[PDB]
Amino acid sequence: TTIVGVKFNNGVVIAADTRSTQGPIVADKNCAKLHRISPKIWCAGAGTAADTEAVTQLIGSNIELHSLYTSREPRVVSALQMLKQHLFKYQGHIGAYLIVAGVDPTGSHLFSIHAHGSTDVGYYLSLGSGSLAAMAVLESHWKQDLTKEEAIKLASDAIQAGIWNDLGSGSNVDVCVMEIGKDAEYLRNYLTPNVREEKQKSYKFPRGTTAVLKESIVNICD
Amino acid sequence: TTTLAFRFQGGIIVAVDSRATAGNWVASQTVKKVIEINPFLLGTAAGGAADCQFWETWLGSQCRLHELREKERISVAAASKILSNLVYQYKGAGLSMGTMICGYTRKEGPTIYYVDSDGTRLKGDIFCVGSGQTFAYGVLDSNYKWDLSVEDALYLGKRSILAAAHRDAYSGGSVNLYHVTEDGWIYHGNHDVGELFWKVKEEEGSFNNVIG
Amino acid sequence: GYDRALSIFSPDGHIFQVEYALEAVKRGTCAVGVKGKNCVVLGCERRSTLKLQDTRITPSKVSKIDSHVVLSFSGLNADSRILIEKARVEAQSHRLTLEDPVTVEYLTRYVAGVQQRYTQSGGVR
Amino acid sequence: TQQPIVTGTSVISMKYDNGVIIAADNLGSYGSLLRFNGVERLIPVGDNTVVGISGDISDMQHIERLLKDLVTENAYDNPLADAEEALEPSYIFEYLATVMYQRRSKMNPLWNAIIVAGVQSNGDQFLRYVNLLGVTYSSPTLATGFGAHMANPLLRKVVDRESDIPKTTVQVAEEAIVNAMRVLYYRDARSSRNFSLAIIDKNTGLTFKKNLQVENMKWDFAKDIKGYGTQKI
Amino acid sequence: SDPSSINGGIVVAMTGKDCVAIACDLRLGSQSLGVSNKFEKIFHYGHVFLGITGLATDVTTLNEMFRYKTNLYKLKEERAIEPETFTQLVSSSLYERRFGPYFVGPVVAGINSKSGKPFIAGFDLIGCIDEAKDFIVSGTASDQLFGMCESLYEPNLEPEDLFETISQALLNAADRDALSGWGAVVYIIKKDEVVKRYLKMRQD
Amino acid sequence: TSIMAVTFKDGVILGADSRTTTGAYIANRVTDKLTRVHDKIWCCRSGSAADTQAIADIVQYHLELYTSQYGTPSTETAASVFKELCYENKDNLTAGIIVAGYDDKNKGEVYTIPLGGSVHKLPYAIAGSGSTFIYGYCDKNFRENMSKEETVDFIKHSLSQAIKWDGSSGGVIRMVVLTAAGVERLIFYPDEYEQL
Amino acid sequence: MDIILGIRVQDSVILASSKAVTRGISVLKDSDDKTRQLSPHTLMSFAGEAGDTVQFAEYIQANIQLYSIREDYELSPQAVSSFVRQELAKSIRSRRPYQVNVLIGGYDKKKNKPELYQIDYLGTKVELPYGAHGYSGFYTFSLLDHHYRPDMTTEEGLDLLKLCVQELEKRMPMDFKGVIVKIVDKDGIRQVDDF
Amino acid sequence: MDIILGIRVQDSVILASSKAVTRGISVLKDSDDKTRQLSPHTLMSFAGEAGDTVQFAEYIQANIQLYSIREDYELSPQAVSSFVRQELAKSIRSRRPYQVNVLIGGYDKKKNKPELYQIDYLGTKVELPYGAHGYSGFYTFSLLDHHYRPDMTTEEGLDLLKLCVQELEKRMPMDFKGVIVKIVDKDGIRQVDDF
Amino acid sequence: QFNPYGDNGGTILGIAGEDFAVLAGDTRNITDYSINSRYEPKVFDCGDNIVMSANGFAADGDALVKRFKNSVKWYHFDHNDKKLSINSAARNIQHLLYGKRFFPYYVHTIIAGLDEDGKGAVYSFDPVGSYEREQCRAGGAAASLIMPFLDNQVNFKNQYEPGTNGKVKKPLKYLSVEEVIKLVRDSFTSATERHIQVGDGLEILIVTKDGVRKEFYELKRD
Ligand SMILES: *[C@@](C)(CO)[C@](*)(O)[C@H](CC(C)C)NC(=O)[C@H](Cc1ccccc1)NC(=O)[C@H](CC(C)C)NC(=O)[C@H](CCc1ccccc1)NC(=O)CN1CCOCC1
Ligand SMILES: *[C@@](C)(CO)[C@](*)(O)[C@H](CC(C)C)NC(=O)[C@H](Cc1ccccc1)NC(=O)[C@H](CC(C)C)NC(=O)[C@H](CCc1ccccc1)NC(=O)CN1CCOCC1
Ligand SMILES: *[C@@](C)(CO)[C@](*)(O)[C@H](CC(C)C)NC(=O)[C@H](Cc1ccccc1)NC(=O)[C@H](CC(C)C)NC(=O)[C@H](CCc1ccccc1)NC(=O)CN1CCOCC1
Ligand SMILES: [Cl-]
Ligand SMILES: [Mg+2]
Ligand SMILES: [Mg+2]
Ligand SMILES: [Mg+2]
Repeated sequence: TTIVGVKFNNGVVIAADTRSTQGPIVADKNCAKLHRISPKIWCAGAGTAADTEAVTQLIGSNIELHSLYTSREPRVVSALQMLKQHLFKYQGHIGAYLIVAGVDPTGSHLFSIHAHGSTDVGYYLSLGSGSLAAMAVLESHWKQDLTKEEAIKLASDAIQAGIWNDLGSGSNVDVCVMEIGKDAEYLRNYLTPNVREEKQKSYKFPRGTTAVLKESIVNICD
Repeated sequence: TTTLAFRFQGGIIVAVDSRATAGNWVASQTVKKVIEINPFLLGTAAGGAADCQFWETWLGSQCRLHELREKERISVAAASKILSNLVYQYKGAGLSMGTMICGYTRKEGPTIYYVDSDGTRLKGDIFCVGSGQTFAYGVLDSNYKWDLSVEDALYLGKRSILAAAHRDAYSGGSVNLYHVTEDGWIYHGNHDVGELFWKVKEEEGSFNNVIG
Repeated sequence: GYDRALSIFSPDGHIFQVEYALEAVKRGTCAVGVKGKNCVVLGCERRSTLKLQDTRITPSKVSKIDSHVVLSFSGLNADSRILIEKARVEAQSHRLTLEDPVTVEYLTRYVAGVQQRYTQSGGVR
Repeated sequence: TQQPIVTGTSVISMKYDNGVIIAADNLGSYGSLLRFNGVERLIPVGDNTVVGISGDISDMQHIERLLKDLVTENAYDNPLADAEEALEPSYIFEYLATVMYQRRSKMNPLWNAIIVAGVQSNGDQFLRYVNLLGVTYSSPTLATGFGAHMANPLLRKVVDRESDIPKTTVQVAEEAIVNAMRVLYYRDARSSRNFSLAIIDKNTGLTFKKNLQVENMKWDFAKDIKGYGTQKI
Repeated sequence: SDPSSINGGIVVAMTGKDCVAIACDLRLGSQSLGVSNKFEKIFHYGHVFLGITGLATDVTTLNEMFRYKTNLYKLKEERAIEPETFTQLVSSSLYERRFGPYFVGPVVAGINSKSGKPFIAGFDLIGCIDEAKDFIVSGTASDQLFGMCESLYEPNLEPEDLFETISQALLNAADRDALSGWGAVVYIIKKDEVVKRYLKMRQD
Repeated sequence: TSIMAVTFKDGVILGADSRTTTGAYIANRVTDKLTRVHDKIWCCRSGSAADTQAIADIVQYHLELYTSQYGTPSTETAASVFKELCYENKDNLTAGIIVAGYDDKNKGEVYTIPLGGSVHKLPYAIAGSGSTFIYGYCDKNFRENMSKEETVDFIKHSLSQAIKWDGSSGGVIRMVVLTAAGVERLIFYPDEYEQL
Repeated sequence: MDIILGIRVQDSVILASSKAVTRGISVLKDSDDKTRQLSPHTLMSFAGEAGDTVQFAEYIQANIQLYSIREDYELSPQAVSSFVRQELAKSIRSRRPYQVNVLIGGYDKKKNKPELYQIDYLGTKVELPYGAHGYSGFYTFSLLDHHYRPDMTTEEGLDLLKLCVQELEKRMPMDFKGVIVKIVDKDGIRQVDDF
Repeated sequence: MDIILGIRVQDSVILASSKAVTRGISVLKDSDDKTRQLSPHTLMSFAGEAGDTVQFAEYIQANIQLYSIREDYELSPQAVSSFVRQELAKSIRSRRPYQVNVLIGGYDKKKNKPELYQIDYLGTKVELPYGAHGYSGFYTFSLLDHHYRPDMTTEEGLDLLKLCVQELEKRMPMDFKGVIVKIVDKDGIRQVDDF
Repeated sequence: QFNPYGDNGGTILGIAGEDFAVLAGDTRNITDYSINSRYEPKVFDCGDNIVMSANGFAADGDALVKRFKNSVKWYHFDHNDKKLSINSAARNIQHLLYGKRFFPYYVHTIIAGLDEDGKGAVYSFDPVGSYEREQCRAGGAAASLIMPFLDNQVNFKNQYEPGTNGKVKKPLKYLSVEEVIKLVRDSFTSATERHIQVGDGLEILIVTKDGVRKEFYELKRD
């Protein structure tokens, strides 16, 4: 994976590639690594795929119940605290590496969480196998007082660096923009620079090519 | 691999499969596991593909040099012992070879020698070698008689490989048949298991475990 | 190691050391071989200037190389032992690898090959 | 079988329209200890080749001696030693590549990653990599260690394929290299601020720059970062 | 002693025009020894089809488990479970055993009875969902199946054409794997009819 | 890490670098290793980031609950809670923590807690991988009852050398001043401290 | 424990189980019956780790006999095999698993059909026309592939079984001291005394 | 390779050697002769690592036959055993030792006495009235301690040997496919064809 | 401890026609998750109408190709400029490979050309020298993906004649150079999609009686 997070004027943006690997094999060419914890708190996940999904849903569930209990919109630090304490308890065995971001009544926020339960604060962050390719771009082009459109460009450029240069990352670029006072916009497949070219030949077989031994109608009804 | 060769009234039958594996990866279905050393000598190949192929090719060169020097075809015993003495020099180095040197000479008659990479050399009437040797033995032993006809012996050899090709996951592809007589070896064709299995199942009425 | 080429060609195309080795054979006691229809017989001369000999223990002129092959000779007695020994070893080595005793032609060919090797090897006569 | 003791980190390089640029910092690390600070890891061979070496420094110094000796040996009985029969980058590389692979094959490797940058006699750019395993490859941009992970991505944005080489000037190319060196100083724990840079041009020849420093760094934003999550002071 | 490759086997699922196909081999072995040539790896709960590769004892255990859970679902909900919902149930159940997992590679396939949309999905052994428009693969010849499906597949295939594509994908992949084959079954699934075909393949 | 805490005339100053590493990669170059467990009780964190955070969070919780019942805790009390966690979970922790705080009665105090979980009250303390290189320097240059400006220079020069030699240390030099006046944060950038 | 075979024919299930009990370099017993009657028309043979085998077999037997008394009814071979599989499926993820492989031969009185189930220690169940555990299969399966027919009589099944035992006695390394053969049919379970 | 026995009686030495050659789960041969004639009145049986056994046996045989031709004289069993021991004693400290255990049964024509020597792969020689290699000894030694007498005839020795083979066939785990028995006496070496 | 081997990834493919033969291979060179070169050729013209590729550990691959090229040179010197036949080349390569039986060249070797009857020939080698002539062979990282597709499309495996009740097989026939290149390109695009070590570029070398031609095609760079 390659995942990034970038702060800007009036909020925060996160992004991710869409490759899912199984050893050297690409299992999913267009998986979604951006997760919704609450309406305006989103999470980019790298590492063990089942773990990032499971841990984000569990904390997202508890955040919803907490939001209903307290009659308040949930805060990023609550998700951050609940995630890190969960991950720390499991001593790194739950392999979730997360970039947690969002807006809440306190303001806009950007954090990262590692599998062992350590958290970091920053204006720009990157995790995953292609984090070094992404961080190289972020270190080269990031500045203070980014606009919305500049942060999206920087974020997607950092993901692209991972896509092209890291074998662990590829396919498309997902983006989620969380601006203060506005609804969070989830931009699924924001860029699709890896479209499969037309095949040279159709491999549609003549009907009857496959040898059959038996046929039977299957009963699905009661 | 599965390879066999047995001695009988009408000479020697030799049968082998043609599969080659690298773990669970089926690398080839068309490997020649019988080496034609000369018009009267055959060698079978099981174990490491390179080890067998390289050293049995080498054996053929040593047998050629024998008949140049001695003006006489090498004995099956002497040929098998060249190979066994060779692999014994490499004992412990990790060679993996399960071979059978089959042939006819005037002084010996039809003869089969089992030779393997840990130095074992055995004369015998029946041998099965390879990962599916036990499956071949099961069919071969239960149907073997010395008084088999050339036609029945050829079939039993073929059927024994087929049995192993079916059950053993690391055997298959096709069956290569050979018949060795006083006049030399005779090739009896390549038989793909893809067609041979169903042909045998129907005609013989066997393989009732499989969905027909 | 002693390297000198002792056996060499002369202007007239002769290897004198090989030819002088034949003179040593000509000096040696006579030996004869006659083969019949179903047998071979090896006859050997023993010079009678040596009385007070012990014939029990004195090296016999005819030597068994294997149970089926024999070797007699004429010439230097000490030299013959070296050939006989080499031949006997090769006889056992053949049985070990070929699983069959040597033919008389093969054993001869080996012995003859040893003799030849000493005609173009350095340091040896 | 070895283990590297005193080590040198990333060597980065790229092609541009008229030649090649190569750079490497001046550090000799002893594990986590930043032991030696005056180490030159770019070694020129003649006036047309520069060999950049990372990894074990004792082995680097051995390679220096071999290259030094190669120049001497080439001069022997060679009236055209400073002309047609001068040492080419391709000759120097193939020699090293032969040695590196022979040493790995004897299970006693020179624990290094090497990049031979230069310009051939016909004006063509030469840039090729070789390492302790004897593995060789060429590319418009080449880098070792952390450079491979962080520099290459940045340098490939300038020269992504062959056709981008004529379009890249020495000004643009050097700027990218100097930027990459800064990024490596931010992020590589065994890097130093001081570095050397070499340009081999087909027109202006060999330019060897010493005692360069990473500058125009962004650190100001650090003051705003407090705690690791909740903390507000 | 690698649980996922003791028994062997494969499953593949594809989508077509208003239809889905799911197929599997019939082999069950103990490493090199072939034991059974009748071991089907595809099950169904109502109109939702589940294929499972991997350790055979877990394949059986999970089938029995999902039959259990879907039966209770139906009694309480008073309707058949849908593929999207079942996929979530499989994921939940597998991740529940996160640190002592079932050694399996399940594959969901079916058509949503409300929307009529063809649906397929795959999972790893700890329940990570792998959703796909085109195809899902699983088993000891997954690499082979990935190669076959990626080249042979095209979108919007008719049920009769889709049958040929998925069958050829399975057959040729199985023939390059020692632990897969020994027969094969293909399910063609339309909105309100399901056809099951047994394929003739080489028996080695 | 390179961390230190130094007592002086008006109170105590904590100091730290800003480098977090995974092997030789710098995961964070602007880390804040100086963390608040109470108004005027802070700590320097070295070792595992996860462990030291988890510990500091628990200590902050304990001292907040202490304050609700018994009022402001002593710096010694804070160090005791750190010790209790580090000692009792020594098998599962990699944390080198320096506790520093300002009382009005006790003035500036520094307690260092190494891996084992032992407590050591000292005039000043150094810790973290890069501390090894400045034992010689700090011993020769430390004086009791220094001024604020002298103590800042002592920490700055010390961590500058630690950073210079230790690859595992770098970035900015953060400092936190604890006196009767209040809490002051200080930062010092490479361009300044490197050429000292 | 080593050789256990099973052959389902037209009207019966035949189980053959080796008599040897070796431990070390000593054959301690040569007349061991490696089977338990679970119910009047259900028989289970077993092979595996010492102690585990009998302990498991008797535990299953006790449970099936308890069911029979409670319901005054005999469980079907299919039902018994499913119960056994589940017990082994639990076992494999226990602190100390039962290392026992079993064959369950039974005659279903409701269907009037013989049934043979092969279950390994992992809980891997398969219904088969013929089955084996351990190294036996490597010889017998290929042999039965050839000679077995589905419509065979019990007498034909015994001859087919003799053919297996002969092959094993010829090619197996260890002396397993022959086999105890038992037949399961509509009339229940009986032992062949002369084999 | 597994079972090799030897019994010295009044006027002869009797060697019994198992016929089985096993490898993996397959008995490859059941008529193997694990012995070589070193000289007309000296016989050596052998057992151990595959390949090593025959290679070593034939190497010794070649050397003894070479000696016989050279001197036109048969070496004594004592002399042959000492030669064999030295070869094994060298071997054990080689790069790759011969892992071969041997029994040397011979009839000394000068003494008119039978002689049995037991030599292991380390080069450990002992002259014995009865001997065995491998696990065989664990049964046969105690049996022979009881039943053996020094003045027994060849026929009594064969009955005593039958008693050993029976015990081994009863209690040994592996099927060794019977034995080839050979007798060494004043008249040389001969094989018992019906055992 | 020093490990003398490495994995440089990539994949190769050889197909034989009636009067021609192709040997294709991607141009990507990798170590772990990093790209070393997007264009590093590993299919070489070795003279005498023999093309060769030794995919796997590049250092061993280059060494082998270098040595075989040299073997061809000395074959000319020692045998009066005689043309090295493809069958003779294969046997020679077996001895090169087996020569290092106890410290192998970690490569899958494939050579292609024309046999002495003018017909297309492809030979494939394991790392220690076992070889076999075939109509078809894929080697390297994505060999497991490509090879079964080739069985189906080149050798018409599992394909029967429609309406013949799976009794008559699809008849074998030679493919045109145009049809073969279509299969090569589709094989490599498919392999690029699902294998991370395959991409960047595709270089095909075609061998006819006229000589050795080259064709290059772009592949996805993620
Ligand atoms: C980049 C793309 C680098 O991987 C990202 O970091 C992504 C994160 C996204 C998907 C959220 N990472 C992966 O895709 C991740 C890489 C990985 C692999 C293995 C361990 C850790 C990380 N891949 C996965 O998580 C896949 C997702 C599947 C393809 C849907 N899962 C697997 O590879 C599982 C790993 C399961 C696991 C078990 C125990 C501890 C850790 C992980 N592996 C298998 O399924 C392989 N095998 C199949 C046969 O059954 C036995 C297991
Ligand atoms: C039956 C079919 C199976 O046992 C037979 O026994 C056959 C004998 C025939 C081929 C003569 N045996 C094999 O097929 C044999 C099994 C085997 C493999 C390895 C060691 C011992 C036995 N297979 C081979 O020899 C394969 C044949 C190739 C794939 C055509 N070769 C390899 O596996 C090679 C060489 C192995 C090797 C031996 C000694 C030293 C070094 C290497 N290995 C690879 O190709 C490695 N790997 C394959 C997967 O792709 C990545 C590279
Ligand atoms: C200096 C740098 C060293 O003393 C300081 O002490 C700082 C203290 C600050 C950050 C509070 N220490 C670190 O930066 C610390 C060094 C360290 C590493 C490992 C064990 C103990 C201490 N670094 C970390 O804790 C990082 C922080 C991450 C990058 C946010 N974590 C890792 O390096 C993890 C930790 C795993 C771990 C091991 C043992 C005990 C606890 C946690 N390590 C990895 O992920 C290993 N990694 C796997 C992939 O390949 C590269 C190595
Ligand atoms: Cl931290
Ligand atoms: Mg098979
Ligand atoms: Mg530093
Ligand atoms: Mg790719």
